[PDB]
Amino acid sequence: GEIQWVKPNKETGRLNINGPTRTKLEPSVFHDVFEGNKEPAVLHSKDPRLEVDFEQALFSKYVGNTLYEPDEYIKEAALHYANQLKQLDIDTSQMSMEEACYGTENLEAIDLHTSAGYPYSALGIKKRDILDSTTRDVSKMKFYMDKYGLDLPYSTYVKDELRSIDKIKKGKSRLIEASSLNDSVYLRMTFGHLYETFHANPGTVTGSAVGCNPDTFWSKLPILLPGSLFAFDYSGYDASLSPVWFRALELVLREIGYSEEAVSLVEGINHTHHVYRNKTYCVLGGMPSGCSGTSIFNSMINNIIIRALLIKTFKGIDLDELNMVAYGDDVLASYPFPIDCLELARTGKEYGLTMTPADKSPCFNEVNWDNATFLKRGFLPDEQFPFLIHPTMPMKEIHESIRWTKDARNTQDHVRSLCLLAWHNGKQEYEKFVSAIRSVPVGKALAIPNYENLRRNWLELF
RNA sequence: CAGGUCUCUCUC
RNA sequence: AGAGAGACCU
Ligand SMILES: [Mg+2]
Ligand SMILES: [Mg+2]
Ligand SMILES: [Zn+2]
Repeated sequence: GEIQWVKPNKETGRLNINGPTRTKLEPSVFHDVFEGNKEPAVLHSKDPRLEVDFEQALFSKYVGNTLYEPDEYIKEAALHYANQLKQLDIDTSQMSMEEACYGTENLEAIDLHTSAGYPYSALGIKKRDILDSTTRDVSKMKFYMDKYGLDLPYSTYVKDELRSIDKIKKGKSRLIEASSLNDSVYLRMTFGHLYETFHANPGTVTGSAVGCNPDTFWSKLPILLPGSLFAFDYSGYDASLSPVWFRALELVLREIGYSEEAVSLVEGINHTHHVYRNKTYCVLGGMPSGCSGTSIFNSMINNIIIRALLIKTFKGIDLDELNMVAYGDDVLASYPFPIDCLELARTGKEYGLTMTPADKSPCFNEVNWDNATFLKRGFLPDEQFPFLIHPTMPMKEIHESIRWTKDARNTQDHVRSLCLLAWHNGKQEYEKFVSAIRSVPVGKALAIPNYENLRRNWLELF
């Protein structure tokens, strides 16, 4: 992706979109009980922790575009992947505006406690001033679709979250692009069924992990991915995507049977317009991180990508022996023979992709189930039942979370949730964690899940 | 102060 | 069916 032009909102006739500059995050009662190196992201340019220019850091993920049109390696990949999806028989018919707004069995409803985005966000209109979960009225939507139409600008906001202090130093906070509700709807009307299939079938057929549950899915992955493991993260995946991939996406959608006017919407997220404060900018390429289908389209593009890279990098590759699951830019894959990921990253560079070890190690080492990760979690065979696999969120990640809060009101829920992550690291670590929670007044007040109840409840999922 | 997922908690 | 929250990915 690459920013094409930037114009004053005076010149574009775009309403200013301004967001909060102070974080909700406050140290918690547990801040000094546990060790941690994270602090809230830089939200304002006059942040004293800054060592570089904020806004230039913010937008530096737009590294540019390489390809615009697929090459032969990428065409082949797109058609291999689309053939794989054919067996899912996706309903390419348009989803009803009702089901699009209020969801189905395999698709959540539009998030009503979230901004309606441009222009509503500046017109003081919330999503609930238009949508209503009880009525399931759609008519108020239709009037509004007609009024403002589609292809409405994305509202750029900086993301409130804990980041490493290196990334605070360098001001590399995360950008998200608030989608206008109109676009959200129309995309869900076009692809809601595809969403449904993908959510219902995490695994190696969709090649997506969206809609998986790590407590049960982790035991299937060593079976889903047999052979030699390999894995990736990207630095700045979303913005690094050149339009080629979006073209390649189009081919996939055409092949599985989308109409041409359905497939047309892909250029509307390839080529986007964004308002950040008092300016308007154009982005060519780059996934609007924050549109409908973000995680799915990322995951779909990833599947195209891996294949394209394999067959451009290595002789004798047979993509039928490829197993990969992807969650956005997260990849866990396997092949009958060890894959040299340093060479795939080389090829990645030529497509404008910056690829890294999934651990953000400084080099690519052998990947096996004892060091593999996915969605931050590791893989730990249960000591009693070795065929059942624990998802292991690192204690130091859990430690980072617990040290802050956006609202101490939820301390109970927050701590309980972390506990449900932490017990997979086994009895010893969990009581070490619990003891530490207990060593502060507020911890002794909290309802903390018993280890053996957790384990028994995990066992009975099977 | 976005798009999604999973899970938990509280209700009716 | 409604209200919280935490975590994950962009
Ligand atoms: Mg990344
Ligand atoms: Mg990642
Ligand atoms: Zn443009």
